[PDB]
Amino acid sequence: PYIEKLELKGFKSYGNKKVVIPFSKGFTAIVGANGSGKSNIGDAILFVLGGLSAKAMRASRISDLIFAGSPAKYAEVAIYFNNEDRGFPIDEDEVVIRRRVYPDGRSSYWLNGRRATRSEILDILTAAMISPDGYNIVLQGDITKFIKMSPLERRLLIDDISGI
Amino acid sequence: KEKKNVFMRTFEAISRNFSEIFAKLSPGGSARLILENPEDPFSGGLEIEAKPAGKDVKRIEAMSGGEKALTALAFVFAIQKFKPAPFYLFDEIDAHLDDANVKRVADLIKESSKESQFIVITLRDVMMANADKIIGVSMRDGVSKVVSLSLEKAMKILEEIRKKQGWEHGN
Ligand SMILES: Nc1ncnc2c1ncn2[C@@H]1O[C@H](COP(=O)(O)OP(=O)(O)OP(=O)(O)OP(=O)(O)OP(=O)(O)OC[C@H]2O[C@@H](n3cnc4c(N)ncnc43)[C@H](O)[C@@H]2O)[C@@H](O)[C@H]1O
Ligand SMILES: [Mg+2]
Repeated sequence: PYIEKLELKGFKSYGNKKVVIPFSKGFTAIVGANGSGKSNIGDAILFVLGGLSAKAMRASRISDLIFAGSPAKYAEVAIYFNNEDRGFPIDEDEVVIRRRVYPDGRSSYWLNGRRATRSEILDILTAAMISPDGYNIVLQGDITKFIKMSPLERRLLIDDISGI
Repeated sequence: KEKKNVFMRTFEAISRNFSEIFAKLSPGGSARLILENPEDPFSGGLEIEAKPAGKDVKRIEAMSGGEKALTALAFVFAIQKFKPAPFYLFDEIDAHLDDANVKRVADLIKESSKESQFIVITLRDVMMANADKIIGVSMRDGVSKVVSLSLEKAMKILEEIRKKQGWEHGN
């Protein structure tokens, strides 16, 4: 599968109204001045795919992800996957996952327009070979994680890829 | 036995990929993946041994930031070639690399994008130039917004960024 677009509402620096962010099936480059909000788009992806670590998304707690210019009633991200390849074990050409977090720290999830649990979301993503923290997601300043990891951690990554 | 067999097929594929890709990204250099315990791999780790200039290994700890990044990138792409992930998200992975090296990385991304989606945040023209689509981010009155950008517009934006002291990640 691949990401067709994100929809952000009340998410970090993106304001109170719904922001649509489309991607090429191939190679999309994201450019913009220092501090303009680029990495926050990556954080939207971590968030909607079930990220439980506020710190990974540079927040003290998950509610800190809610837009406050100097706030929103909650933060929400929707991610739209093209699933024509049936990578997701769902008989639909589109798989839409949505996560909303409230000021009290609780999250609601939707899968294809129906309420879902976190584990339900995680399981479908795992089946599709996608996770908030896979080797395929390289956050700012973290490319050398692959050379910093122990030889043992490095082999375990290959265990995973091999499917064993 | 059976798990060992699946592992070894995967390992040899990724190992060969890694060596080829490292040599591509660093012309004149070479690198290898090594199982700490080839007899029972599951009893040991997986090491990287690199010769950035082709003769003489350079220990990881003695590598420059650029050397570390290239080594890590060769590894990520070695996996990608064997088993393309649905998407990759790379945030300023070109820090500490000169234009020559960033171009080689960008070329590898372009080729790999036939099989996986790549989303790359970058301040580098030589990274951006052949992207299929460009998203522009800007902040006004504390709020971020995105637009779609043409290459000509994106280039002007990067020109303005490169003019300011310390634009690069890590400053
Ligand atoms: N709830 C909310 N409501 C409203 N607004 C919200 C919000 N949550 C977040 N925001 C806003 O989102 C904006 C940031 O968006 P963000 O998406 O992080 O902006 P960016 O375009 O990715 O900016 P840069 O990568 O250039 O980071 P920077 O140099 O500006 O960062 P810093 O000075 O800290 O850099 C420090 C050093 O570390 C490096 N660095 C920068 N970012 C990272 C990172 N993500 N990981 C590791 N190192 C980093 C830099 O190069 C530098 O060396 C901020 O204005 C923030 O207030
Ligand atoms: Mg950033």
